Amino acid sequence: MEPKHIINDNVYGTVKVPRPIDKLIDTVEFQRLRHLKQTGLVYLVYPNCEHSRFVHSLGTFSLAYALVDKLRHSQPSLNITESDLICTSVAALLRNVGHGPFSHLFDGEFAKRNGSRFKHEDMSILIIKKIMNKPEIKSEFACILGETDEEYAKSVTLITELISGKPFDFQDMDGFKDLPADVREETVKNEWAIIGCGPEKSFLFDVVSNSYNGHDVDKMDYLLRDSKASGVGITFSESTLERLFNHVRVVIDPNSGLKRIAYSIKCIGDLKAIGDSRQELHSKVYQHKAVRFMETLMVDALINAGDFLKYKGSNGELYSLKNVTEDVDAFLKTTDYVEQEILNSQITDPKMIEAQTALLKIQRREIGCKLGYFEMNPENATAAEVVKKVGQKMKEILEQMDDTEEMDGKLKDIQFTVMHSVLGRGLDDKTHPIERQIFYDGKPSQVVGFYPSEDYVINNCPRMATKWEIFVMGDRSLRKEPLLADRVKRALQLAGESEKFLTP
Amino acid sequence: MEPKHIINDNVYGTVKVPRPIDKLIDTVEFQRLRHLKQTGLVYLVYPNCEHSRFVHSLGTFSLAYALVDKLRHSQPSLNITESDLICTSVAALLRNVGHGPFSHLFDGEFAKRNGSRFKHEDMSILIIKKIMNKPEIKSEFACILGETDEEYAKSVTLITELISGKPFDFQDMDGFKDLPADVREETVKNEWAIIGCGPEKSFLFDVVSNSYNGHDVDKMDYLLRDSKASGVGITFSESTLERLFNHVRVVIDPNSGLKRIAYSIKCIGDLKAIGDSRQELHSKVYQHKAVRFMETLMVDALINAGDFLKYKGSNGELYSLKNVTEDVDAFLKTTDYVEQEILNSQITDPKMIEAQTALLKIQRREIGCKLGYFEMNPENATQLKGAAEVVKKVGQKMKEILEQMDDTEEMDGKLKDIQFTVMHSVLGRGLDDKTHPIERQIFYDGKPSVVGFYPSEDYVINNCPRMATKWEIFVMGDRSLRKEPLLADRVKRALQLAGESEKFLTPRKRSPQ
Amino acid sequence: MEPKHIINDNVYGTVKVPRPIDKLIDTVEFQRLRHLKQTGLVYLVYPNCEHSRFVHSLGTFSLAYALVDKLRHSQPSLNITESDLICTSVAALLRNVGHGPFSHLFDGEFAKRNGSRFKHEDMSILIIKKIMNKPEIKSEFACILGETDEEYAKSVTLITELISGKPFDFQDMDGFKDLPADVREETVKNEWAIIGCGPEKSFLFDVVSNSYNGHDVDKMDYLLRDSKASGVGITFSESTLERLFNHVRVVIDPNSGLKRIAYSIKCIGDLKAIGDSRQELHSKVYQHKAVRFMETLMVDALINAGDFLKYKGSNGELYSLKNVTEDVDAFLKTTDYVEQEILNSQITDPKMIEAQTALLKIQRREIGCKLGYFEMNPENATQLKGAAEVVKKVGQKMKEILEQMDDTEEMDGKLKDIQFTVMHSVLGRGLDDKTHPIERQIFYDGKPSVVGFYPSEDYVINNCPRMATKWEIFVMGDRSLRKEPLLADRVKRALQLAGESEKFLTPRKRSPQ
Amino acid sequence: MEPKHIINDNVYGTVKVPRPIDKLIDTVEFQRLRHLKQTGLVYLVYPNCEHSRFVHSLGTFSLAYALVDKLRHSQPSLNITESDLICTSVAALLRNVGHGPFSHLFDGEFAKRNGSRFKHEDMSILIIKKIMNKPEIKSEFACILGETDEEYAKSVTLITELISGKPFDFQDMDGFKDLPADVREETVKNEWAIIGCGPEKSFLFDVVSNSYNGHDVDKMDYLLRDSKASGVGITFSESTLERLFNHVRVVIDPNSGLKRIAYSIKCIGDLKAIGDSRQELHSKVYQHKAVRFMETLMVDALINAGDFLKYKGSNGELYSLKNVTEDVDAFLKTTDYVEQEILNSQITDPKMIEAQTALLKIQRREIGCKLGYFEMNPENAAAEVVKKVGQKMKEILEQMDDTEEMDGKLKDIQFTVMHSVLGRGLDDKTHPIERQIFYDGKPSQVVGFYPSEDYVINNCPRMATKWEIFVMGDRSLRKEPLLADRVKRALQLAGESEKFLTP
Ligand SMILES: [Mg+2]
Ligand SMILES: [Mg+2]
Ligand SMILES: [Mg+2]
Ligand SMILES: [Mg+2]
Repeated sequence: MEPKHIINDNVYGTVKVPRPIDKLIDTVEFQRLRHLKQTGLVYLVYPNCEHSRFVHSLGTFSLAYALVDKLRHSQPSLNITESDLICTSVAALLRNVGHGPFSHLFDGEFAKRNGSRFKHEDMSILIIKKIMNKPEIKSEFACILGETDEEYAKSVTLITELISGKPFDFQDMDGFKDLPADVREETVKNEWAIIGCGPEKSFLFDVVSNSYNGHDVDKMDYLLRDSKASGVGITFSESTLERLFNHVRVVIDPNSGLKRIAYSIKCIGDLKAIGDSRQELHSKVYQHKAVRFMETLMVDALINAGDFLKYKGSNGELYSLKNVTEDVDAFLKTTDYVEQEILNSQITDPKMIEAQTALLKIQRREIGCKLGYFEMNPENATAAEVVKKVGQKMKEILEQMDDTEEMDGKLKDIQFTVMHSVLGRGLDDKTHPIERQIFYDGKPSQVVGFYPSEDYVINNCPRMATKWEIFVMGDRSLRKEPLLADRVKRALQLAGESEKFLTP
Repeated sequence: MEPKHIINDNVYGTVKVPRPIDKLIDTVEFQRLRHLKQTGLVYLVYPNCEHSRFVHSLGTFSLAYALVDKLRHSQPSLNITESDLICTSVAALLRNVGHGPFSHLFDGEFAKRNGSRFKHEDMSILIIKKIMNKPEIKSEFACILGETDEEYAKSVTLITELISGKPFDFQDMDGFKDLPADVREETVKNEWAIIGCGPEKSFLFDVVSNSYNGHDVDKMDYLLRDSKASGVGITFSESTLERLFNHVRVVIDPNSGLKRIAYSIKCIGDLKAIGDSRQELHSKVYQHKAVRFMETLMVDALINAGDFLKYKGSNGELYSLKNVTEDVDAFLKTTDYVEQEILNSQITDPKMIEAQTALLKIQRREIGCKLGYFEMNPENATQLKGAAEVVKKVGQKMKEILEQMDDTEEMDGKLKDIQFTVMHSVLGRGLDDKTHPIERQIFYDGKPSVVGFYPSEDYVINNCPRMATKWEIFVMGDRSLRKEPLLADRVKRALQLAGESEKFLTPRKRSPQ
Repeated sequence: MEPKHIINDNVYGTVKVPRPIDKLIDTVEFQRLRHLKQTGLVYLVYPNCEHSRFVHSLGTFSLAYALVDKLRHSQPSLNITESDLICTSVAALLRNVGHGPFSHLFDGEFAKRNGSRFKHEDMSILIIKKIMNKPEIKSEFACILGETDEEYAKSVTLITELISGKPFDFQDMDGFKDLPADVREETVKNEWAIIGCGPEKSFLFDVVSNSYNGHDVDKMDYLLRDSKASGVGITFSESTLERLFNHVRVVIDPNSGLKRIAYSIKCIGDLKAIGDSRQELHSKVYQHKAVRFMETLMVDALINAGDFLKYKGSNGELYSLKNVTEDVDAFLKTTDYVEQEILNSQITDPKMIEAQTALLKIQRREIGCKLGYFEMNPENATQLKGAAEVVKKVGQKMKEILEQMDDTEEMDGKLKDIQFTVMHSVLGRGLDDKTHPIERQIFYDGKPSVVGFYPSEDYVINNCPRMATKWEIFVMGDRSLRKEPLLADRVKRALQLAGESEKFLTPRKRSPQ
Repeated sequence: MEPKHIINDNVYGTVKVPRPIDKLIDTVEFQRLRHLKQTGLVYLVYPNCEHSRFVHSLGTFSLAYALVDKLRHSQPSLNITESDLICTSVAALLRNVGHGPFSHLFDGEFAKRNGSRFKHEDMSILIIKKIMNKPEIKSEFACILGETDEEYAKSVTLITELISGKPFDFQDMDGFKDLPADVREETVKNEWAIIGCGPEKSFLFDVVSNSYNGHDVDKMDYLLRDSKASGVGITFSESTLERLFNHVRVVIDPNSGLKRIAYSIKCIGDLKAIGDSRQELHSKVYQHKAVRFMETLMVDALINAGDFLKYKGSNGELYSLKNVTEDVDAFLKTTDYVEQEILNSQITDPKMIEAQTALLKIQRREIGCKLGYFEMNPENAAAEVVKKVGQKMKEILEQMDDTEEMDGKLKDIQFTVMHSVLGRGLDDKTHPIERQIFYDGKPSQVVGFYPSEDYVINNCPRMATKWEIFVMGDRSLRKEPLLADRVKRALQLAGESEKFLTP
């Protein structure tokens, strides 16, 4: 009943670690997360954002354990077992165990240019299977998760499904909502493809990786943690989180008949704050335009250095940074110290020298300069095509400016790149996550929940849940030529208006 | 050079008080503000909201002084004088000196039922004139505000105008915006009705009481202070405020030619957070439904007790609580103490006993039972392109629905006999139902060391809901309904059906889309 | 299982109110605590210290409930019952229900000059008996505290004893601890004078009002709350409190054999922070020298107004402020609004006019001028191994020194004519002048799943000063001395010379050693 | 007039960066500080203590600039120049630029076992001379710090002296205090060995590296920053810091006649909080006993791996981790990623495999176990105390082993005795507050004073320093409580038998 450890945490005060979760924390696979920054290169703009994936993972664990333990005590008819509490807890603890260095770059532009095979969710699942089948881990968890191969393997399957599964996405297939009760009961019964548990435990899928509306404990932890680290204020607070946890129940989904996590309708504004806070932290922190400029230098360095950096894998074979996802043991040797590996390399191949040049430009702040931005409604597109169209129209406009003002190709020779940021609440361009959250009325002590009225987002939210930012990165030389820089900024705005993305 | 006092403050750490602002703080008129709760009856739901008008006024002073002092150092060409800095600072310090007890009730339902003459802004102006003409204050301020009676009087006029004036409201009238630029200048030249300063100091009107967009330092202080006291998180933070103060300049308004306070365009999101935070604190804190129920009991007590409670005015005449606004001296004897004056009264007139009964209901938590609520778009109040009409129609439709429920379920009038009242709250961002304050804030581009712009029409479409205001409609019934949930649930069902049946709301859903 | 209310609190985030504690909160007697400032007149120096006794009492309740509920889950062999948990919780909630207005002045100088009979702990016990015997409260608590009159009466007796009892003070008497342990057990057996529970529940007496070492939840709450409201940093933090709650057990006292609350020995520094934080907040906040100056004006006003202010008691008899402690009903009409009652009085008796004059001096900041201070070891009060004697000797020596200064510098009696008063403050850790509270706290070793120990004599020697208490001696003169710094500086010099010349202090130095 | 950058900071909200301080921040030498943890291995106990030397250095800069700028505005008669403000600012920014990886281990046990040449203060001074003599830095600072070689070199000398100099230590030579005014004025005049400024600017030496009483802006920043990161509450708060900055003046030292930073006497409690907060964070955070256990594993790994890890220096020569302090360019390639260099090494030499074994024990939490501790007054004597306690414990365990017939089960137990110095700074006996000058009243030349001898008697324990003596055992004893209990009993009996502890 006493925790093995109580660990100081700056968001919650402390995190309690019960036996045998301590055995998962004290593995090389979990301790690796101390050497991955939660927010990647954001620290080059917000220097206090140097918090690790380790502290996020402990925080996320603490929330998943607290929420399932609260549900078990307030609704004994759910039949939540010690096994359900530990599986859901472990999924929360290990959801993030498979990030590479600078994960969003590693899985994004680096993976795209390199044809990389696996992304962090795939690697998480591989590392979870590796950790849970270690004999010194199985001997500690067997009394909770099962002594038989069948029982233990089902428990491990549930842990990986709580991360990877999307068991409610069928409910949004066209006309599922208008089907008769009969058809519906049968469809839900035969749609159930989860192996680790039956439909009677469907609500656990809302806790760890909530694909339906993004209201998972991972989200709640990183909003609070990343707000505190960045100093950017958000409406979702520690007190907001405690309000949700004091007003949470499992109810029947009126659309599927499955058990779902619901909140008291008096908390709808508190749930809306989760999506609004996500979009705010994306706009101000994670996709800050100077962070984006430095990401382009880091991706070039990783691509140029990638063949030369080698990691020993399972069978003593060496894997390059470009192939490390092909072997879990080699992958586990990678950290954010990849940056220092490049800087300290004694390899004199021209490509290594190019990678070192790019990293040294970051440290001297020799980065691209801002040549304008606008925000736009994703609907006015019908994002890569928008970027290509804006870049082509800007080039035409700069040619016309160059010839009309007789600048002898000074404008036509300017090097610039058009980039985009998706600034959303999660989910799709058009849907606020709050619209897809179930609520209950009254103070229950079986309850059927409801989704909000169509009026709620009309009265409280902008028409679209997502905006795109289109921005221009120029050669740093343009910093000393404001008259040229001003023409590129003018061209971006005219290209936006000429495509009907912006009104003048 | 050095402040006379440095006073601890929980929002900023400290407030610096330079000479001779200390002399205004140390007056009976300013010290009275210790005994007025900034958020009225909110403390009966949020018990930590017991902060005074005194701490808000010191905070608001500190921001006005910091902002004008920053502008004077950053933009010497503005010709900001010590007299402009002190007048703007004092207007910020004293803007709230004229509140009555439980101000929003005092100036709202109490004033309406009583036909009260003056509201807090009127009383502030009267008390400002009284403070600044005290011999012991004039002797301290004459060296800054003017050694001639005429000069001193002009400074006092400026202080009161920074609170009461609306010098930019002409810019929105007629089609002033479409007028030939030259005629615009002539109109602006002849519209200038401010006596205490010329149009070259127009930007000072943005600092204290900003009628054009509500972005004054009074608003910035209360959002931070009321958020911290309530525990309700908002996007406008102390760091947001410091960002605005590090990115503020005076620029020319492209629509009037007048000097205005502007912010860097990189801070547009930080400015939008002011209006969004105001609406959030109204929805969650100031117009909390249980606060509104207890306000109805407090107003009944004040109306019933009002004739019996007397305050000595100028020349020793007694004024009732219902007439105190007619004499500044009698008004200055009023505080939130009025609640204890009623409770402790030895008057046995039936009306005093009714006031005591109502206050004892608050203390025993004998308050109305919640019988449902909904939010609505103000536009849905009519079918053409009336909050009171919404309230009357909802109440009439609920009565009809409860009659049908009563007869269909054979409840022998137990539903039809339920007493309930329908109320509304206006939950807005500070201006009109349709306009986000951010649309009416001027910004600048680049890192200047001159002409501002208003946001594109796209900004509100991409970032804000269609309407800046929402209405909440809610039902209060007899407290006894707490012990009869089956009956209470029918009334809550009737409110939802009534909203839908009058086209005020569309229903809660069985699927997202 | 579910709380009736969850109430926002700025120290803990929230306080959970289980049924039927909500019924005690919603009484006129508990709601009165909204209108008593927790730190009295401190707000005239620290304007954010306007938090009420109501918020402190809810916080204190929340800690007592959490601690006893944690002990019941961690140590089922203690046989903690629902009745023990609710009695201890209620004692914590209501310990502070009996404070008067400006309690420390009311029970201190006002009571001394007036010969007042009862102090706040006496009134708390009277008000607790009144609340728990209300028919609408007994109907809610009878199912937990007892369905027979005898059982209910025993529960109410336990609630009052957890506040007033001192069951461990015998352990320090005589040479009790050198006694043969057999005789010790029989003495402890026959010393047990508590009626509401047996000695098997002795550990509950450490929770609410801890006379033995002051480590009660009331102390833990006010240190956190008063630190946050004042902005004065202390070592005892919210995280320190959670550390104690995660490392707390009931063990056997090795000196008495009674069950006592103990902490893990790894938390000894966290416990020492409680007494050190108390002394710091006394020195910096509660006994701030400008607060003490304004207290002298407030006590004079209360004494002068006291006969004229009347409160209706049981059977409709009127009690003056000087007699209100003689009738619980009359006492319950008093709040901090007594200050406004004086200010607004229409009585023209010269004594009422004197009270109004004193309160107007506070509002205009017409307070005494500081004319020096020093700190001293209480041991230096006599030459053998008398705060009043220190104060008399300092004042007499200063007078002689000022006479010599006046004649030597030919100031024609301008120094000799200065009016001043010498005062003292006791700045201690809560027990006696010589004992650090931590020395009297039991600890345990290891991670048990039984006999505690007191700290080694080395702990205090290595970590604490020799004395747990210091005295501050300070001088208050006429406010006019603010405008005559050359005279003021001579008086400050005289205080330092007077302290040195009486061997109360050694002088400020020209080199560290 | 406007800062070039305003950078978010979790302690102050923001740090303003004026031109041309931005040019020093945007160097590889300063950016390296992002990859050195301020608190070393503390994060293995307090996982939120992962803040870098970079954020501490920016904070320390911001305080030094604010304090000297405030003094310049409040006391124009000090003749503080733009050059004094920028030299003092830069010394504060760069004081910490020369730490190695896991600095306290690197300069402590690693250096002792390796005979390492230089410590971090020496390397700071080398790196400051390298940065300030870069042509693209000199071209930016020449207009403030001097266009002539002589002027520029004087300014660079002042920056390095504000870090290394101890110009007031002569004031504590026996009998200096009792000398006549004549002798004193002459002694102070001829003791002045600072080259970068004259004695009229002595007060600047109190700002950056305060060797007299430790009341420098470096100390004030790390107490606030490390308290916030650790979640360990202290009496020194951000509001305490603002109180000091609102009540600070330069006054004449009554003992030397030199100008010194002084605080209003109403702030004596607020100054005492600095030393008390330092001792608290040492006891609870920096010298946490589990941190110490993991330090012994990390030192062994660094010693075993040190010959194999190589860094390219100035002339393309390779320097081992054990020699990197011999070449500033090789030193600048070192970071906390040395831990990952060991873990990922393909070298199969037995010593490299031993280093990897030790680091993998840290990650699996296979660390020594606690076998007791006590606190002691240093006057009852630290290396000798550790050796005596270990020898007496060994004798006591032999007597226990034979008397209880345990056939050498006690005598075979492997354990190590360690010590921690838990102090307020300075010496075992002196509270820093006793050595701080204060002033009286509200001045607008003032002579300051030191506190009465009574102040520490009434407010502080008799000694300013305590020692903690503790035992680390083989992790096997975690499963042998009866054996572990005898070692704990032996430590206590050894303390009592040497009169360090009383019954
Ligand atoms: Mg441990
Ligand atoms: Mg003062
Ligand atoms: Mg309620
Ligand atoms: Mg920039």
